[PDB]
This record gives sequence, structure tokens and C-alpha cells, in this order.
Amino acid sequence: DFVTLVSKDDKEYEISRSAAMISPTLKAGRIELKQFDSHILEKAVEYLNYNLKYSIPEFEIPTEMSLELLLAADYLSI
Amino acid sequence: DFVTLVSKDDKEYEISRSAAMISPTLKAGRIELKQFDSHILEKAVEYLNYNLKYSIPEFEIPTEMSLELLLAADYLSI
Amino acid sequence: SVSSLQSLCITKISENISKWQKEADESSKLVFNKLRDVLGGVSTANLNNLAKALSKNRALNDHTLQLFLKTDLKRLTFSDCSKISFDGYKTLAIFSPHLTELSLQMCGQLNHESLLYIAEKLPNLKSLNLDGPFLINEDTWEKFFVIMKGRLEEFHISNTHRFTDKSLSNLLINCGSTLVSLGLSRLDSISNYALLPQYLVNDEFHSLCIEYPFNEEDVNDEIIINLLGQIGRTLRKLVLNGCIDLTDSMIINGLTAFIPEKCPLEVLSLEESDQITTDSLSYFFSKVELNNLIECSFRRCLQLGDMAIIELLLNGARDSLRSLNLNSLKELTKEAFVALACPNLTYLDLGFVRCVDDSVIQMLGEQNPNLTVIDVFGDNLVTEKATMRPGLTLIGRQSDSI
Amino acid sequence: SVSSLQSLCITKISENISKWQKEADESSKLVFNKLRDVLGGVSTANLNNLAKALSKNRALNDHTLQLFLKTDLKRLTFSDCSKISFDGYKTLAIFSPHLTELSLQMCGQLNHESLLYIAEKLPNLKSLNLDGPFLINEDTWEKFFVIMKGRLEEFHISNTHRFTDKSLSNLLINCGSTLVSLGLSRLDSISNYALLPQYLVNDEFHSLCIEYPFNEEDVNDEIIINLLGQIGRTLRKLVLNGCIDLTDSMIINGLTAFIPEKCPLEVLSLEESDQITTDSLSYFFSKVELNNLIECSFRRCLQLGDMAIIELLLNGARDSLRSLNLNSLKELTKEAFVALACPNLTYLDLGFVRCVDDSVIQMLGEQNPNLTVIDVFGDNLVTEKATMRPGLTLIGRQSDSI
Ligand code: NA
Ligand code: NA
Repeated sequence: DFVTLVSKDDKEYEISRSAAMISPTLKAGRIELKQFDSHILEKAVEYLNYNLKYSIPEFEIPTEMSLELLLAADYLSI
Repeated sequence: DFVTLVSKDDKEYEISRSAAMISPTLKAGRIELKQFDSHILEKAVEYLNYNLKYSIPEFEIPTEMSLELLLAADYLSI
Repeated sequence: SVSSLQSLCITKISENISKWQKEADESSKLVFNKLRDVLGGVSTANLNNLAKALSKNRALNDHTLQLFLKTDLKRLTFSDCSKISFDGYKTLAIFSPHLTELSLQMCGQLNHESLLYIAEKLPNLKSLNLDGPFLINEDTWEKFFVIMKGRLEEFHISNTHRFTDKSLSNLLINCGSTLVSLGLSRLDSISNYALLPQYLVNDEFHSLCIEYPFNEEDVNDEIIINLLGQIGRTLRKLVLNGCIDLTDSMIINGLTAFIPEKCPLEVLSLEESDQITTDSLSYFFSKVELNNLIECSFRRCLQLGDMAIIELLLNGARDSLRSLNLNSLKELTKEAFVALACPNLTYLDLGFVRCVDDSVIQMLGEQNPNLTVIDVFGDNLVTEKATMRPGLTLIGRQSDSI
Repeated sequence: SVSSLQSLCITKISENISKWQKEADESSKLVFNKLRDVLGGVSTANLNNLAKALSKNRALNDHTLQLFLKTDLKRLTFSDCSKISFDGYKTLAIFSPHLTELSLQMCGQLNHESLLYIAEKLPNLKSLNLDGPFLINEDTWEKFFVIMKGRLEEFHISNTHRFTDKSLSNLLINCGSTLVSLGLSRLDSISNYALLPQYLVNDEFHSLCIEYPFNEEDVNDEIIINLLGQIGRTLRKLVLNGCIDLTDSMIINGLTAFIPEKCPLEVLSLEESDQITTDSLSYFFSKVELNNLIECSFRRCLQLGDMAIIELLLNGARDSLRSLNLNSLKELTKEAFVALACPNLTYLDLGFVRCVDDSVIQMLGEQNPNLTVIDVFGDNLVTEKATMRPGLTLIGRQSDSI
């Protein structure tokens, strides 16, 4: 009961279907998220799991990826 | 028919009495102008002579002494 | 007769401040790059995406505005400027000299000084889109258009009753022959739409937008026909929403007469025209080829039925459409959607489309590989059993109404 | 119940902009030092001298203002701000956080926003002198005094009829007990001078200035006596010009009663008081020691004669005075100037002093080694033969009247 997720790099990531359901743009299956690096998606998945759990600690966001991560959250509507 | 003028340094400068008359603050004699370097007074005298002559080329003012020279012109009211 | 030594020193000082300004301007460039680089960096190609994210989160303000300063960006769009102050607009103009196109949506705080900064500090500016500049009075509009005389190629203004007929005249008098794109939307004081055919003479005019005139009879068939006789040849964007006074006459004597068969239209919208018939649009679509139509909306064209949509799809639009809005077309039947098989369609608005049921959603999902969103708000015959193959999402379900 | 990832990224971004602000603020410091260094450099000790030179040449404006930005200067005086815009004042406040004393003379463009920037962005500000802020209305004054509550120790305002009695009340209510220095000059709407003795209770009050009340009876003996009963002990500056309603009563029952014999007064001015007699001032000066008096003016105290001036000089002021104004004292004779032998006197205004002739100018030039300027405007008995030993210049000659 998982959902696969691919990055710009060939690195893949699996997410609980109930966790990926938080993103209205992730109805899958399998999704290819070009234009986003591996460190970004790893943090997006980290937030999704973090969201389903407490939906409270603070979700740490590295400064060096705040802009790019904002764009990913927008596209994912999370 | 001259007027002596002293700088902060012991260097002296002579000015035509008719040229120094342009400065309302120079009624001399002999004047001691502390707080002003030698390069400043040399330019002040250069302006005084320049003034009496054409009172037309432009009076060149080095950038590196524009501020300090302004203060000297103010004190001398020239 | 001789300048005082004080005056001469002041001139030298003033001259060197001016030259130092440019040096300081460069030092400013580095400091703004530092902010962007510290946050991970952002190319100019993503600056508009960043602005969009901030806008949607009501997070665009004088503080975050600094992310967009001292760049070589040329086209900037701000979707919600509500929180940007008049000083914010002035600073943007000072620190974005390379701008040629600027869109300020929801710019409630833009005032006289802000508007003249934009016109006078952005020397390459040729396109300005403003939505909600309600502070600007008619006399300020005139001053802005004088300053932009001969430079303004694109002007869209919306949502202000202080943009008067006088202001429209000063726009046309000062910039008419230069305009290739014009937008007039929700301007309660505008009634002289009849002046547009006189002044919009640029042989490259391509975008006309008119929405919700205060007195609907002020946008009549005669005016739109005469306008189409001028711009129809190069028209790539035609938007006429809420112009309820228009009839088939505009379709027969205007669009069909003056739109070339090799039609360059990329965007077409005729929302709320309850007098336009299925027959007139079928007649028009069969004549022309719409191989470049990217966006099309017939929202609340209550009379339109199957043949209008079929003729549209079969005459080129099928392969180019990316979004299509059929909202409230109660006359459509299932046959219309049989032909709706588009390789590039991604968004489809079927709100209040009576005939839509699960069988239609099923068929559409299989005939449109890139379709991702279908609005079925009001389509009671769409149940939970509506098949949604991977990637397609339905909005407007009953869960959104209870 | 959980913040969106978009909101969290926006918080992180916003937080890092704030920290980056301080970095950018430092980079601004270097860029402003560059401008000053490129022009030969200027220490903070000469910044006020630079401002004076620019002011006298009407050369202080938003452009040259940049010479004074991002310094550690604490006390700044601008003698003519007429050309500084409201944005200029805002930028000064942003880039001069170390200011504690600010004097803005001829600040016609200072507006509501400019005034509140000064109060809110200069956290160390304790002294403000404004001459000509005619844009500020009474309600803005109130807001400014609320913001400065408990912080404002020195306030001088001049040349505006929009500083009303209500504004004075809000100054005293909000800052009364904090004020040690107060100036009220040419305020046409002010009449409640009687409130000053109630509110000016600070045991260190040292500077009072009142000039040209609109209705002269509003500054009467009773008010000044009561005020002196409060502040006389620590008073170092007393200026009452144009208060024509004052009489010897103020001198006998106010100054003599409440000024200590070891008088700390450094500045004393009683201009245009045509009812004060030679007797009262002689009586007062013989009682006290004025060993610290630096500046003294009796301009247009038409009654004052020799003994007032003699008692002044012989009771300490002789050795401390640097400027003395006897303009229009028609009652003086040559005997008054016999005693005028001051080691530090540099400026002497003798305009319209009937008795002055060449013999007086001669004697004064020899008895005052540091005297450099003597105004003799109106003294017809001063001829070209007036001896002027090296260093002394006479202004107000006949050549200045033809
Ligand atoms: Na700013
Ligand atoms: Na500026």
C-alpha cells in the first residue's frame, strides 16, 4: 500500500497512499517530478508523512533550499 | 604690496592685497589658517588670483579635495 | 560674474555623487543577489513562479518584494499586490530598469506618485496591466498617458470607476496608434466604446479584451463589427464577456466577415452572450481554421448546442486546445462530447452542463490523454461511481456543497 | 490544524530576509563611506560644518543628503531643509539610527509620514528642533507626542500657525515632566502660555525660549514670574523676544527673586521689551554674578541706558561674553562703552546706537582684542576715518545703503 515517486535524478521515493493523498496533484500510481532535485523531494515526502501524523513539533526547513522548496510545495499544493 | 598667509604646516603663501581683499575674512597683515593642509591653501590662493583676473576658463577642483576645499571656501566666504 | 569657490566645490561634489550613484547601484545588485543566493538561489526564469507562490499565500509585500530587486528580468507579473505600499512600487521601478512588461493585479495602494515613477523610471516599459488601481483619478491617468505617449503598446485596466470616458480619450489620443493590445474590464464609468474603431489603427493589433460594461447597450453589434473591420486580420486574442447586447449580427457581419480563414486566434472568450445562437457560431467555425486556439470559453452562452462545439473541434481547434469552458451550456447533449477528443486538453469546465453523467466523464477520460481536471459542479447525475483513471481529478462534487 | 508547507517556507524566507537586512545595512555603510572617502574623506566632527556650507548655498537636498547617511553622528543640524523631500526625511531616519539631537530648520516638506518616521526609527532621539513644519496639523502633533512620551527632553518649534493650543497641551501632557528645554517662536495660534508653570516641573530645566506671541498680553508678568519660580534655579538659557507686555515687575518679582546669585545663565535675550527700564536691570545685575554669560541681546530695549550695561559687565559678564547686541539702544552714551573691555568678545551689534562715533569704534578696537565684527548700520557719525586696526571689520556702512 505505497505510491512511488521519481525525482529529476533517477532516485525514487515511496510514500504512503494516505500520505500522498494530502497532495491534490498526486493521484498515483507513479509520478515523474522533473525540475526538482533529490534533496527537495526527500523533504516534500518528509512533510507529507509529518502532515498525516499530526493532522506538535516544528518542521525544520533548511535555509539553503527555502525558495526551491516553496515552489515545490506550490506545485504540489501542500 | 603683498599679504602673507600661513597653513597648518609651516609652509607660507603670499597673496596680492587686492586678491586677498576678495575674502571678507582676510584683512591682513598675517593670518594663521590652522586646520587646513598645504594643498588646500595653495588652491584657495589659486582661486583668489583666478577671481581677481576674470572679475572665462573653468577653475579645476580635484575630486580628492572637494569636501575640504568647500569648508575652506565657506570659512573664507569666497 | 565669477562663480564663488563654494559653488564650484558644490558642483564638483554633486557631479561625483551622480557617478557614485551607479557604483552604489552595482553594490546594490550584489547585495540582492546575496539574499537570493542565501536562500538557495533563483534564476530569472523562476522569478514569476516565485511571485505566484507568494501571491497565492498573500505573502507578497514590501519585505518579500526585495527578492525581485536588481535582476535582469524583463516581464514581471504580480498576482496580488494588495500589501505592496506606494513606496514598494517606487522601489521596484528604481531597481528594475530592464522591465518591458509589468502586470500589477490587486494594486490598491498604487497612487499618483507610484504611477509616475513607473512611467518615468522604466524607460523600456511598453506593457502595463493594472487590476484595481482605485486611487488614480482621471487627471492622473491623463498625465500618465502623456508620459507614455508613443511608448505604450499594451494597456489593460480593470476594477476602478475612476477610469472615466475622459481617461479613455486621453489613452487613445496619446497612445492609440501605438496600441496592439487593449483591455477594459469592469469599468463602471466607461461608455464611449464607440471611439475604439477610430483610434486602434495599428496594423499589428492582436489582443482585445472587453468585460462587463456598465450599460450593456454601450457595447453593441455595430461597434464590434466596425472594430473587427479594423483588427480582425491580426487578432490573436478576442475576449468579450458580459456584453449581453451582442447578437448573431456580430457573428455574421463581424467575425465571419473579417477573420481570415487561416485564423491566428489563440484565445477566444464570449461569456454570458445569451443572444448568440448555435447556428451563427456553427456557420462561423466551418468557414475558418482554428489551428492555433489554445483557450476557449463559452461560459453562460445559454443557447449554444452540439453543432457549435462540433464545428469548433473539427475545424482545427481539437488538436490545439488546452483549456475549454462549457459552463452552463444546458443545450449540449452527449453527442457534443463524442467529438471532444483532444491530445493537449488539460482543463475542462463542465459546471452546470445538464447532460454530463458518469458515462461522459468515463468517455472523456479515455479520449483526452492529458486531461487532468474536470469541473462538474452542479452535474447531479455524476455519482461516486464516476471512473477516474490515474491522473484525472473531478472538482465540484457533492462533498463540496455540504 | 497543521501549517501548509508553503506557509512554512514563507516563514523561513521572511525570517532570513530580516537577518539579511542587517547585512545589507552594513553593506550600505561601506557604500556611503566610499562616497565620502572619494571626495577626500570627512570625519564626523566636520559633518555639521559641511551641512552648514551646503545650507548657506541652498545646496542641501535629497542628492547631497547622501553625504550624511550611515554615520555614527549623534547631533545633526540642518540650517535649510527647504529642498529635502518627505522621502529624504524618511531615508535620513532609516540610515542615522545613532541620532539623539536633530534640528531641521526650514523643513517645509516634512509631512505626517516624515514626522512619524523620525519618532519611530530614531530610538535614541531626545531633542528635536523644527522651524517651519507648516504641513503638520494639530492631530498629527498629538500622535507624535504620544510616540515620544517620556523620551522628549528638548522641543523647539517655530513658524507654523497649525501648532495650536491643543497641540501645546498634548506636548505638555505627554512630555511635560521630561522637558528640560522648550522653544515657542512665532506660533500664531498659541495663547495658553499660562500652562507652562504647571507642567515644566523637571528639576533640571535649563532652556526656555519664547518669541513673538500673537497676542502679546498672553505672555504677561504673572506667567513669567510663576515660571521663573519653577525653573530659575537651573536656567542656563532665557530668551524672551517680542514679549512687549512684560514690565519691570518681571524683573523685580521674577528674575531677581528666583535667579541664584551664582547665576548659571549662558544665554540671555530680552529683545523688543520697551517697558523694561534701566533701573530694574541695573538692580538685577548688581545682585547676581554672570560669570558664564556667553551671549546677550537687548535689541530694541529702547529704554536701556549706561548703568544697565555697566552693571552687566562689572558683575562677571565682561570676561565671558562672546557676542553682545545693543541694537537700537538710543539712550546709551560713550560712558557705557568705556567699560566694554572684554577679552573674548568677537561680535558686537551697535546698529542704530546714536552715540557711536569714530572715537567709540577706535576705543572698542583697542579694548577688545578678539573683537572682529561691529555692526554700525544707522550710526551716521561713523565716517570713513573710522580706524580699523588689523582684524576688525565694520558692517552697515553708507556703502551698504546706496
Ligand atoms: Na525601503
Ligand atoms: Na532614494
